[PDB]
Amino acid sequence: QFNPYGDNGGTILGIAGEDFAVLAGDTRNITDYSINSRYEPKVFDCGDNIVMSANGFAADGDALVKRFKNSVKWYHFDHNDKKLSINSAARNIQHLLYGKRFFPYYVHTIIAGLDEDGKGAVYSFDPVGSYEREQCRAGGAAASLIMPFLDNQVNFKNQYEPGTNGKVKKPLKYLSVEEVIKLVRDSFTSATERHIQVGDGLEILIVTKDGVRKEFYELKRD
Amino acid sequence: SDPSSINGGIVVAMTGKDCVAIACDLRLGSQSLGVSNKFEKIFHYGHVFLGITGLATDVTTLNEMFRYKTNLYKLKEERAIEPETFTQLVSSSLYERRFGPYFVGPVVAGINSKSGKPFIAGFDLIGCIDEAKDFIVSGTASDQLFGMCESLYEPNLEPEDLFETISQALLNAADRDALSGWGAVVYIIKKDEVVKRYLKMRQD
Amino acid sequence: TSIMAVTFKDGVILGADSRTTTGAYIANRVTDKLTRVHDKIWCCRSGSAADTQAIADIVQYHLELYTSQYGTPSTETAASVFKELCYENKDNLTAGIIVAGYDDKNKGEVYTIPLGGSVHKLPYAIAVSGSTFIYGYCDKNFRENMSKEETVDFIKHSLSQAIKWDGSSGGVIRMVVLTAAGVERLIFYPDEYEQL
Amino acid sequence: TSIMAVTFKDGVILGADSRTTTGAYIANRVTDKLTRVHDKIWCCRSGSAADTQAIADIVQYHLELYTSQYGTPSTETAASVFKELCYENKDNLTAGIIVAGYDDKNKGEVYTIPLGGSVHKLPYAIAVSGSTFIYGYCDKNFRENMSKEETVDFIKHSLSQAIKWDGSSGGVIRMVVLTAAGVERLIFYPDEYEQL
Amino acid sequence: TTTLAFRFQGGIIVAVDSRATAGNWVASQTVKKVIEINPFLLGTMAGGAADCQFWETWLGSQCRLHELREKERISVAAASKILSNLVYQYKGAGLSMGTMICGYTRKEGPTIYYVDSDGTRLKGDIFCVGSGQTFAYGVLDSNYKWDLSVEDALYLGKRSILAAAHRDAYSGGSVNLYHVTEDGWIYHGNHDVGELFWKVKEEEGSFNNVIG
Amino acid sequence: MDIILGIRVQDSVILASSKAVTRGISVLKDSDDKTRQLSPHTLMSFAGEAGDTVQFAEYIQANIQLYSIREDYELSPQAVSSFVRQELAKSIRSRRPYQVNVLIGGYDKKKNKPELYQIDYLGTKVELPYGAHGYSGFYTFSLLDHHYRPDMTTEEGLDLLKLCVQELEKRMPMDFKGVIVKIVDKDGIRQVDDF
Amino acid sequence: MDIILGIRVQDSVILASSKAVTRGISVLKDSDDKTRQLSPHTLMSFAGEAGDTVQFAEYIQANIQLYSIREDYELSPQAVSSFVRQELAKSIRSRRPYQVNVLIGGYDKKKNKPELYQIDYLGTKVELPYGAHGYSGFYTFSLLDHHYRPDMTTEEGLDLLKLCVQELEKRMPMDFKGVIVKIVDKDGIRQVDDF
Amino acid sequence: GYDRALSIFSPDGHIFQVEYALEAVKRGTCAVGVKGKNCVVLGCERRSTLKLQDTRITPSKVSKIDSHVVLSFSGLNADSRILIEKARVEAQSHRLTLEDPVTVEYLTRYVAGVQQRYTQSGGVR
Amino acid sequence: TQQPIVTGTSVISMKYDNGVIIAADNLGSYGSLLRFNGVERLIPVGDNTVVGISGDISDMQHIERLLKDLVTENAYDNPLADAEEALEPSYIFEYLATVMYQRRSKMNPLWNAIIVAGVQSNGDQFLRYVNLLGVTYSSPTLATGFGAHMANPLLRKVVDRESDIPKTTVQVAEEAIVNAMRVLYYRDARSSRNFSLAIIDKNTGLTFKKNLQVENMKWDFAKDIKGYGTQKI
Amino acid sequence: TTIVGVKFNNGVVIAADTRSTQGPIVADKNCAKLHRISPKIWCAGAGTAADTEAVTQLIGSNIELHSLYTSREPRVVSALQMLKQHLFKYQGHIGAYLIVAGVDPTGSHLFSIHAHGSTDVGYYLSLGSGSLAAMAVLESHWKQDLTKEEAIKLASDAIQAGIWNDLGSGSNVDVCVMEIGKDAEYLRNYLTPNVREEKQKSYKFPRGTTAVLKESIVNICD
Ligand SMILES: [Mg+2]
Ligand SMILES: [Mg+2]
Repeated sequence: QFNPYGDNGGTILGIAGEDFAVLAGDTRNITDYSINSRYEPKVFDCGDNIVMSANGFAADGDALVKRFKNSVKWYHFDHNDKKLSINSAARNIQHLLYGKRFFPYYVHTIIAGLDEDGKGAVYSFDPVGSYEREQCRAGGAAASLIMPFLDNQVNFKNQYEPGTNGKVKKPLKYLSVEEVIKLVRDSFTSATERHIQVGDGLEILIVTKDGVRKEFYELKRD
Repeated sequence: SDPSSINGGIVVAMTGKDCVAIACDLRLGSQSLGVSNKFEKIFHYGHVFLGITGLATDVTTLNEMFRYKTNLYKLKEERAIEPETFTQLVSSSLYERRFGPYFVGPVVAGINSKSGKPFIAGFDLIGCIDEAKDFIVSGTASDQLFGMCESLYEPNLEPEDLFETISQALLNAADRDALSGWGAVVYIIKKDEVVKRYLKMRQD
Repeated sequence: TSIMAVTFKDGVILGADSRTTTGAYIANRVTDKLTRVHDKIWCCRSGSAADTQAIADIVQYHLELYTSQYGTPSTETAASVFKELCYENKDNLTAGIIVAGYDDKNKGEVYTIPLGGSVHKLPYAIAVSGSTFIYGYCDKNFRENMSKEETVDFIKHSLSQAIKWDGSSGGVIRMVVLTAAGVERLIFYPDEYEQL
Repeated sequence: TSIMAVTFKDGVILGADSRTTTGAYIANRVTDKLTRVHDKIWCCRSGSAADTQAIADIVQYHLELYTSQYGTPSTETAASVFKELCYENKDNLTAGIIVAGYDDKNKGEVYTIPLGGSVHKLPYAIAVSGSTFIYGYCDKNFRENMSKEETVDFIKHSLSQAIKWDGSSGGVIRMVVLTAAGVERLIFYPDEYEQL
Repeated sequence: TTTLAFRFQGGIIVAVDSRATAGNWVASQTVKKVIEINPFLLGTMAGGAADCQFWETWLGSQCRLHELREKERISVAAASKILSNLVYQYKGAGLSMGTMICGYTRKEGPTIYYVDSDGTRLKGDIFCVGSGQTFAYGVLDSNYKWDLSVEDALYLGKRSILAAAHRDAYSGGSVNLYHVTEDGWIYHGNHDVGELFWKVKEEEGSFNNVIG
Repeated sequence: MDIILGIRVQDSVILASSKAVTRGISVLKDSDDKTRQLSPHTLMSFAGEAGDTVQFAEYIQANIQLYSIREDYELSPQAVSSFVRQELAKSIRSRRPYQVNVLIGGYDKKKNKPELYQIDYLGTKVELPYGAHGYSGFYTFSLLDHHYRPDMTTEEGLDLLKLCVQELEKRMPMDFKGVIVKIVDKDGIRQVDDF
Repeated sequence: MDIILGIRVQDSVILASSKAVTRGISVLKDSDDKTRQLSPHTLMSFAGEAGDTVQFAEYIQANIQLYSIREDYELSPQAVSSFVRQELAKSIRSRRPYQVNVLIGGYDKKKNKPELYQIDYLGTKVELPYGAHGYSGFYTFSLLDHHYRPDMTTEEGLDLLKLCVQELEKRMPMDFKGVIVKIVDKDGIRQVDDF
Repeated sequence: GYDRALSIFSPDGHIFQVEYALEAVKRGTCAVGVKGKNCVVLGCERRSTLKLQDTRITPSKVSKIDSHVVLSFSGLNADSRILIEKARVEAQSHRLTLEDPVTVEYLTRYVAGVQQRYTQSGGVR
Repeated sequence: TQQPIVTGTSVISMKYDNGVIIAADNLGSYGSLLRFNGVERLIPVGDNTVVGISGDISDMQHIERLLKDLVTENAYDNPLADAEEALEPSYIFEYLATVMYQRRSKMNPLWNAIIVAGVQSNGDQFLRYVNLLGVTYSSPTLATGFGAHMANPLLRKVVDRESDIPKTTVQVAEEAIVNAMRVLYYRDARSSRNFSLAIIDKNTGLTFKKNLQVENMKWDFAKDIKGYGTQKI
Repeated sequence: TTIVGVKFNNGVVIAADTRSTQGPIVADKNCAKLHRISPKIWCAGAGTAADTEAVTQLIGSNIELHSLYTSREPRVVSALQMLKQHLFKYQGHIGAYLIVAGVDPTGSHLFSIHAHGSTDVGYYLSLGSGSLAAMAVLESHWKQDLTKEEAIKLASDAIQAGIWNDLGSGSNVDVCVMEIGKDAEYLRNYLTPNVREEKQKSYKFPRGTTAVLKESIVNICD
């Protein structure tokens, strides 16, 4: 019987800073034990300083990103070229996803940008459009490998102030864009070593008030 | 109805400079329900340490079995079994039950009393040996531990540093697994002394 | 079921066995599997008897209506109509059709619409067992611009062999010869073809 | 898999393709499907590779032990041992075997043990596709007391046709000639047999 | 998941955990399982996260249209029945919902309706929904009184989630507290279960089984 | 066979076991005692598959009674629990496994300490201050986690048990027809006549 | 939704309906009223699939309340039962059938006679002196067959109902948390406050 | 379906079909509504040119919409029955969904809405 | 919801410095590895695009027709139909990609794997894949079925990354494709000796080679292989 | 897993990758898949790792006892016959897929064994998830009368095709060269093309970071 879903592998990572936000993804596209492409981007500038990735089934992910980019275009037409705020985008994507509640988009969606106060924002969605704002979210094949590391290095979870008998937590604080990209690069090189579906290349889209910048880094090709 | 993920729990082992570390969570559950916060998964036969994750009845049964076999080994050989030899015994004993296996993920840790060489090894439920310089992981949060270990681990750590690394590897892995946690124990193993520390972690 | 269509010098010949089976019971031992969809456009049906009879009857209607408006249709046009029905309704149909037709311009032509619902134009075609087409079946045995008598003997031999090894095929061998001269019906009884 | 055994004037010839498939992947394209169970008793194996190799090895053992005690065994005796293993273990075996042997008394002989586990003695036998034996296969094409050169050409042609229409068969054509003179191994490469 | 809501003299206490799980994997510890329908109405998330989030956000829209047309706050009864009638239409399609619709109006007083995806709509004083409901019900049933103060009622709600968070593998992360008054709901903060457990253990003298 | 509870207090072990036996749509009995005395200071409560429960309990009882006669000595609760676990661990890879869950409550006369052991049908043994089998733990563990103190008296323990039984009678859909309560202390095994 | 009983006595109809609402392993509510007043002298009790029961009951209630306003007239119990049966008979060959069983207890003011109707989810209607749905009939019919008399008083009927509820509480595995009892007579519908 | 726009605008900005509907009302028997301090009274005229009438069964001029709301009318009797039926259905529909009987203002706003819809729908007067 | 009956096997392709190459064998395959012949699975659309299709032959012939229709439609009211407003590979791909995805989303898929090979109007190489699920991806080498498993590794030795495309000539690229087709003839039961190869070069246009045969095959070593282990004769 | 065997002038060479996988997760980044049956008879394993090791050691043990009993160097045909008869008896329930290669008094031999107990002869063979990638390279570059150095190059190239293109294969290339009249040379990590790049950051924790409830000295002595 025809199965309308597939797994194209890949893993994505969204981190929110103080005055910036990054959305990273590996560039490897797979089916079973074969490599389809060593460079197939799945992190996209959608306009209005919103970056998006729909990781999982690449056909559903391409479809959703295409529909959202089109949603941004028609928002400009219908509302006098008004900028689509990240929170407004997030609610729109919920409706796009929940639209297919009984034949879902088989993707984990993450968007990143700045909120209306200019502070870094990341929103993560389940396949049917439940969403939440987060400082830190990994999605896809190697999410389970990356996420507990971020908990420890970003949110400083389980780290206590040396000498305080484990009574005083290590204090939360915003990381620089430089310090975040280090954690992203180390997250993906680690995932590349221990997950067969992760490797080939890493593409990071950084979102500041100045716009959307790209950085590319090689990963192991085995 | 997957025997390896009914009771839950994790073991991790790591090598350092003239030392090894092995650590486990203390949770035993019946699926969603937490039953015990004192279920240690690390046993020792002389100076050879064995961690076992998976079905708890098999964890208990294999401990009782390897105590039996290492007790008889010592009486006949007139010396304590070494990690390398014990690894082969775990492998033999598991593959003996090839078509009716123990639902376990055992981890061996210890220092060879002759050569002083740090040794760790891991097995699948039918006894395929994974011998590793760096680290071995087992249990329901094995994916989480692989991620933590592959990023945190560096070679030739001193006992006091290795303790911090393996502790942070286990705690942060167990916090991203529903069926792991409820307390943790870390064994730091030097050539002729062994310290055992209980970690403070969230109890949910 | 063993059916074949062979193009020769003067046109094309359609041959088939006369056996229809329900399980191991021979429902009809004198079946006419050669079906007219136009004066010089015939087809051989394999698959579901209900499905191929339903399709053949609709194609016959379409070629009657085509002839009324646009005059005599090409064999290619008949193959297209067959394919359209078979391809669009592939999910609810089990039908494999061999189309043989004579035009004065194009002479003899053979088209196969197999279970896929695809269309293929061949110099000849054989379908044996459960609508199973053979690509080769003695390539060196078939030559282009064969005589009528050569072509009858070639089909008679091929269908003789199929009946011998296959319980689905049997009874008499029916042939239809499509030429400028007209339409000739041939019947070959077991005692003629069995001793070959 | 296309294998055949043909008895001629001076003995019997064993022919087979060289193609072994796992699904659509060709695991071995130079397979030797001609297996020796005695000096002048060979067999062609079709079905499970593991099952036919296991059976062939046991029959080889039984004929070695037979030869030690009772001297050279008949082809009939080899066929019997094959059948016994195949018939008694039919529920756990997928094996179809063609046995070809030369005696000085009985000359060339061909036996088939199909999937049933039955035994049949024939002048020749062909198995095409999935251990599928053809009763007729051009009866008029085969004559008794054929020459070696006729028989090689007859097998080469038959196996040529099978490879052409069947993706299971392919690669080279291997033959073994069993006569009073001894055992001759023949190999025919694609460029020889494809242009037939 | 553990969500509870109960009626008392001071209004309604609503308490939820914050853990989301995909298999044994903990997807999030920061999930919001209280949906702020509007400033006077709260809903709890159990079953499908998307189903609850989407249809209770939609319910807020329907409630806004009601008060625009009728120039009167919608009754909890009316708000609950809009949602229950909607999920009943989708019955058999595979919606997963276990929610408490909570409001305090002049006419009704403090009112809680349990609404679920097979069309059940129940008015009640105490409701617990989720994998950890049985644990929460235990603490609630033995300590609940109508004449509870607002301070003690808030603690009881928090303590009941902590009970479930401890024992249920699929409950934990943090506790989110709400007090629903006639004038609207008041948020009473996010409480990390990690820090809360040790604090409650020491001060209450409970959880002796656990070493700390 | 549904509800079996156990509480280990300062100087004794309390086992509470439901009285109802249900077969199909009818409650056959409302006075069933789901416990066997293994030795004078060791009691075992059991719940699970019909027939298997009693057959397993009586088999263990006979083996401990045999050891007592042979050695003229009472096996320790730890020793009895280890023996019972091993029998269940054998059962799980048998042709037809015993589907029986047990609580072993005993007073160790050598240590002068009460001991409660929880063993499930797989042979999963655990030593606990309080324990249950099946769904019983889902409604009472939260209550026990709260009130249990290890220096509790027998009377304090019985009151804490009443609270658990009351919570079960309220939130549990099936009627277990109340519980039989037995106390195991230094003086042996006695049944609380009224609960 | 489990137990719904009905007894028609000399001058009234008595409906007894279990108070328990169970979802999964927990009893959500112990005060549920599984009845709707269709008209001032007609009461309907219901049991079956969650959601469907109340949705069906309220739908019937609205249609009878509509007829009452339109004609300024109270539809007879026979008429209400025939309407309800037809709605269930439509439901059984629907895309998704209402799985609801109902008892209709009414006093016919024209005949001055009490009437009890039993309609199952298929639309199987029957007029009875006493009725039940599901397993409830299995424990009480034998008792009703024995003691029921057509000239019983309301007080005699309530005592006979107590006997039925006592037999259910004894031999029925689940706890239905008692019953709400409602009497339908010439003076309308009233609830027995204590049972 | 019959689609014709019967209610349309005239050059002077009037909708003659709506205004000619008011003429039908003016022809109707008189109806009066007087509300007191703790009551409302609806008085209705019945033309006396009809003797040999059966007052038992003859449609009453005042109709109950619900147990608490009543509707009287002037104009085409047949037309009134369609508004009364729609109003009675909406009263039971409101009780079913809002779990509360209609306010008098709500029931009015519904009936007025029905009357309005028939002034700019095709194929209806 | 269907099952393929007659199918075509692997389509392989790679980019070189000035264009793209694509090849496909001329065989139709039945269910139980029975063989049809004379099937062309390379579809030239205009002078700048070749579409290679694998999978159901019936669905291939349908897509062939859509592309033929597409060319006719583009010519309508288009004076620049053979110049600036001629069909581009990117346009033809996106159309097919759209059709595949909306067919899978109706649970009535076209049972095909498609590679669109061409050169854009600015001379940019275009190579992109779409299948029955509407999944799309681009790479310096692309292949379907067995080609993905056996051809890709061989072609990736020539063009491992984007920077290798300028260094790869048409002579080298054609060699790699022809060699890879021989490997697939050796090891794929559903492959045939007869194949078609198409080169789309920005300077030299589209060259379409038909009735190509696998040559320089190695079979000689087979003579020395006897039995499955112990047999010496 | 990618394993290959290549026959050359005066012997046979087998090679394998060094990646061990639990589903998509890499358990061992440098495990040895080249097993010794006898000093000059080596085995490459694919399928169930426990089964290939277990079956290789059992036959290896029985071969040593047979060698001692017969006072003769063990033959590859003996290892072959003993492996296939064992595997056949278990009807594929022992998931061992082996390439058996070696030199004996009779000469140089190369065989494949399937889990069901079928065997094949070849000059070049490949097995595992990377067999098709490896076989493409062998069918491209293999010729009659290879030298030792040519056969090692072809073998390691065939494994590399697997490492890069197959997700099931990766890390390093192990080779064993069995030449006639010579000791077999085992070349562990013959190639190491997948070295992990330097991390961006050291994740060594300040001492006391971890909260501790209890310390106690463990007694490992008597
Ligand atoms: Mg990788
Ligand atoms: Mg945890």
